[PDB]
Amino acid sequence: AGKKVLIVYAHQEPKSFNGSLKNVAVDELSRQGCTVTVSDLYAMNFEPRATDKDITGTLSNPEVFNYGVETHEAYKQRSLASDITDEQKKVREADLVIFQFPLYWFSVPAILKGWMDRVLCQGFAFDIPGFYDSGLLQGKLALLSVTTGGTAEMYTKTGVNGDSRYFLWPLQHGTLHFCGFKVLAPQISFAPEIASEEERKGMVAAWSQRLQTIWKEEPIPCTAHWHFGQ
Amino acid sequence: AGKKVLIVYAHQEPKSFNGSLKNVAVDELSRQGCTVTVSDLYAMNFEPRATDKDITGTLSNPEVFNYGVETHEAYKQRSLASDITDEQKKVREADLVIFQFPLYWFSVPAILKGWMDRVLCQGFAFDIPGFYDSGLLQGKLALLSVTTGGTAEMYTKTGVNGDSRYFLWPLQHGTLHFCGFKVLAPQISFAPEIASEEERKGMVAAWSQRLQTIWKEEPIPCTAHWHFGQ
Ligand SMILES: Cc1cc2nc3c(=O)[nH]c(=O)nc-3n(C[C@H](O)[C@H](O)[C@H](O)COP(=O)(O)OP(=O)(O)OC[C@H]3O[C@@H](n4cnc5c(N)ncnc54)[C@H](O)[C@@H]3O)c2cc1C
Ligand SMILES: Cc1cc2nc3c(=O)[nH]c(=O)nc-3n(C[C@H](O)[C@H](O)[C@H](O)COP(=O)(O)OP(=O)(O)OC[C@H]3O[C@@H](n4cnc5c(N)ncnc54)[C@H](O)[C@@H]3O)c2cc1C
Ligand SMILES: Cc1cc(=O)n(C)c2c3c(ccc12)OCO3
Ligand SMILES: Cc1cc(=O)n(C)c2c3c(ccc12)OCO3
Ligand SMILES: [Zn+2]
Ligand SMILES: [Zn+2]
Repeated sequence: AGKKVLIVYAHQEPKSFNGSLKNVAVDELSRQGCTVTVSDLYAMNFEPRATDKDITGTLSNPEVFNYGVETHEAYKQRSLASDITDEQKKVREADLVIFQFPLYWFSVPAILKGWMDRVLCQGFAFDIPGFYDSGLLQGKLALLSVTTGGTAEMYTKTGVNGDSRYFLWPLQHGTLHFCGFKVLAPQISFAPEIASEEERKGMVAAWSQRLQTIWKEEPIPCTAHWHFGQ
Repeated sequence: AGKKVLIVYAHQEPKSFNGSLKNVAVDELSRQGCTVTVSDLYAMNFEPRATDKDITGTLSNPEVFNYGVETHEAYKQRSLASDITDEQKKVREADLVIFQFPLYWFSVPAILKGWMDRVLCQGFAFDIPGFYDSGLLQGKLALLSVTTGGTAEMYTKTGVNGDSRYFLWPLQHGTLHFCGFKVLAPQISFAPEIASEEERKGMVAAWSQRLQTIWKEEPIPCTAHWHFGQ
């Protein structure tokens, strides 16, 4: 309040722990007066593939299809497919984008990778060049809220998975920061599946709690040294 | 010896630089007398979404759908969807898997991320426990062949985009090594669209030339140190 929040949510099951974290993010920010929108990608059957159907009407060059060039020209000429233009308007208006997802292979599920390949297009997200700290979406906050199968200890620098910031890098720096976002600190709920149940309700409530002061937070100093450095 | 290769390929335009790197891989390994298979994900309209459509049997927990639990059970039961089992059969038989793709947001295009999410399921590619050096696909080689928009210097330490290896981590270590593969050194073909004809032509021949000696190669030490250093 008086802010707009988009939650991009990527889980198949409403009773999941991811559902719960999305449902408290809605409740708590609703409570505070914020304007809230949720893109439930599985329930929308969101199309993850970057293809020629993403451009309506006719293309610059049907001899050799280049996806980046074509989507860029289609953004400028307002001829993107409507699923994409709908998401862009939500992002455009949002002051905070929250991504709520289970970690798949040290990254986002494919349905959410496709939202990012398709919606964050050239002309809207960034414009080769006019990027990083000057990316087209500067002023907006972005926040990853990730659940993991693996425990907190596995995600340290000398444990099996290496350090959490290592996988964060393509998402946080290569995507969010590249587009102009200022990135709040990931929220990582480590290993909900191996409960309890008690410790679940508490991970959830720390999420609720943190969202009480979300607007006070400072953005991470988005650098190579934050993700890897000493 | 006789060898089987799978090329998992993710570009939309047969005439692209990616198309050409894939075709010369086919020509060169074909010429050596290797068995070669290409999964052309876009021409297959490959399904990247991990949904409950991926299980044809009675669900293990039909009240609360968890994708990892259900695909693991579906795999032991032989109740996965046929597109997934067709890919697993190609991977199972392959001695080498080459991924051929344009970098999208510091990672794979979503259609390829969906191949990772849905094909590399628990019970086939890995087990809890039975991961990293004990992953189920032990024995097999894997190689990333990645094209970029950025140079060829932007991809160093400082370094607009940071070191190239930073973004390889989730793919190489978190996915491939985790499934037991030994990973060979990425083929990164920087900035083809900027590049002039002599540089394109020669990037294409440098790949051809490298494949001549591919079974002579040793895998990378797939570590935090290789990826990040210092
Ligand atoms: C393809 C694939 C790739 C993967 N790659 C990785 C990886 O790279 N790294 C990694 O660490 N893990 C990985 N995983 C594992 C995955 O990240 C975890 O399975 C997932 O994050 C668990 O979250 P969930 O929301 O789906 O759990 P859920 O099982 O849906 O939730 C956990 C439990 O909490 C319960 N619950 C729901 N809401 C509440 C609430 N309100 N209060 C109390 N309890 C509640 C649920 O009913 C359930 O019992 C991968 C999994 C898959 C399927
Ligand atoms: C959603 C999205 C996200 C992206 N994210 C990133 C990112 O994170 N980092 C980054 O660096 N880049 C990124 N890019 C840029 C992208 O990776 C490049 O556009 C891509 O790697 C170029 O490969 P291509 O095959 O499409 O090149 P093409 O445009 O197809 O190749 C350029 C030229 O090569 C020619 N060619 C093909 N074969 C040959 C041949 N054998 N001999 C001579 N010429 C040939 C073609 O005719 C063409 O004219 C992103 C792009 C998109 C669309
Ligand atoms: C890469 C990875 C690391 C990890 O710590 N865990 C628990 C994983 C997992 C998967 C797939 C990948 C991983 O499915 C269920 O649990
Ligand atoms: C993250 C990134 C780094 C980069 O160096 N380049 C060229 C990019 C690009 C994209 C999207 C992201 C990137 O579309 C066209 O070129
Ligand atoms: Zn950054
Ligand atoms: Zn590794």
